[PDB]
Amino acid sequence: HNELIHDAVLDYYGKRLATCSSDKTIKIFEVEGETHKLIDTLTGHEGPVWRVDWAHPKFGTILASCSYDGKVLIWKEENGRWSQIAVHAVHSASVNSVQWAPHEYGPLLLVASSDGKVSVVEFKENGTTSPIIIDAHAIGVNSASWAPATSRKFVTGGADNLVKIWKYNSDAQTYVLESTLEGHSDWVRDVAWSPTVLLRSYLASVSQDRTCIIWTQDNEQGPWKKTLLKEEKFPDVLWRASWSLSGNVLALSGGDNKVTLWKENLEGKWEPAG
Amino acid sequence: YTFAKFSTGSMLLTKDIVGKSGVSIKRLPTELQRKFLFDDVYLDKEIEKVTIEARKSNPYPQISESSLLFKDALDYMEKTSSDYNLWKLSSILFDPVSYPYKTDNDQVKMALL
Amino acid sequence: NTEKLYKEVRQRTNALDVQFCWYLIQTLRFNGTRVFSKETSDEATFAFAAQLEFAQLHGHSLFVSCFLNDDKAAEDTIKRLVMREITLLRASTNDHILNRLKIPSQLIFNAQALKDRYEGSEVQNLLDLAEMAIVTSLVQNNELKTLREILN
Repeated sequence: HNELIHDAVLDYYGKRLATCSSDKTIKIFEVEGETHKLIDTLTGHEGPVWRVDWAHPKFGTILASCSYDGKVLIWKEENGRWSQIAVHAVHSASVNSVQWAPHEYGPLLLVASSDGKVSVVEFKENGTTSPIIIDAHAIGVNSASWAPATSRKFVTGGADNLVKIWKYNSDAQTYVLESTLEGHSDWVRDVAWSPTVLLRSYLASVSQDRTCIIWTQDNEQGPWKKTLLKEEKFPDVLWRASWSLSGNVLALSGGDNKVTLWKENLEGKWEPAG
Repeated sequence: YTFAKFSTGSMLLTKDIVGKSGVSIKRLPTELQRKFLFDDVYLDKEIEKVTIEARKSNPYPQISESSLLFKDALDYMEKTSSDYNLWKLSSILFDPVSYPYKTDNDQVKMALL
Repeated sequence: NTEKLYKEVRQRTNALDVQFCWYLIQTLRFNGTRVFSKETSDEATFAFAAQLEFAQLHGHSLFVSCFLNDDKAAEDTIKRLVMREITLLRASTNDHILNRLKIPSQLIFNAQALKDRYEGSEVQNLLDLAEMAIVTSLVQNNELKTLREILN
């Protein structure tokens, strides 16, 4: 019985899968092609676990999950036995996304809850949490993705149809908002920064209004460029939008039971692939 | 509802209520359609044709000399396939010709070539 | 203006595949036969390396990645891939010559250090974290050797 898992994540080396469903449990599997052997079940949430997410193995085996009970739960495998080492629930509503930073930033976490907040939880020397939060969106935040870089930034997708790009500032000590972008007529479900250290940067912003805008910034200066992936509404509401590391392929999880794939061509416009 | 993100090992997990986990380990469909690429011998002999030097702005490898020729691939393809025709014609037009016999001057050589 | 035409050919048809376009550009480059922009050669190279990595052909994608002109990008691509995929890249001699492309000593062992922390090494470390290693170690000869390494 597992009729509706909401999220699954793969580890750096892809040996250990972590699905999370609505029955609150987070199941860990030892994958091996056809055979993912169930190795664990983790019960510690008071509502459907929306998302799970491993951290960089530089930090051992850590997994921050966020669930409907408004609480972010950090887990850790310890000698082959899992244990909830920390927790961070400074959010007064259902926590939706949770995504670790680039490991060069430390062990930073990115939480994004319906109380219009998004936190960046550091784990200090005592391993204890150091929350520095910001208000992100009015009617709630559905997602928040990290950006790689070599001047840190992230993106957030809102319930007010916004897509925001925040940046760290030593003057403020809290992430200062630097640019917001408007293009959807309904809850911005998911937002994704692309890991392509190439000439430009790409953002795929899927939404409830069955659109997927792509914000391509020329460089550090010139603002973004709006590009409706295709100019027809998808047969059903879109949920997830993920970039590929090698290649800059875009995967779109629409509520129409297939996942589409879009690649950029020399026109600059995007074309299906599969 | 569906979910799907890209793997570290660039491949895709999606909701799948037919397996055991509730997800599907999908081998991403490769555009790369050319048989000899999946055989590691080709790659070895292909590395034999290269001279690698470290960069002048970091220690990472980058190619200094290559002796790859359209010619070289031809052994790994059927002489009947249209592909073979492409690679062959490409060899004829682009790969350097050699002219073994010594020539009085070099503009002559050029003419013979 | 081969390149000019090549670019034109790119936007018009797909008759030339990713692999072929890369091979072509590379041959012409390394034989003086013709001239291509650092960026067009790198574009081709990226595309093919990526296709290869999608094919779980990591050694081969790695080999191709080296034909990059942009040193920064080469560094990143190579590093990222080696660390992410070290295990598979250390099997046969056909995988050895691979890591004897000129994969930096540092990168190889570093990657290999990561794979150990995650699967739960010391010589590599000898070549915070050190304190954690000492923690794990907690014989006399080993201690002496460690001391000598530290002194060095």
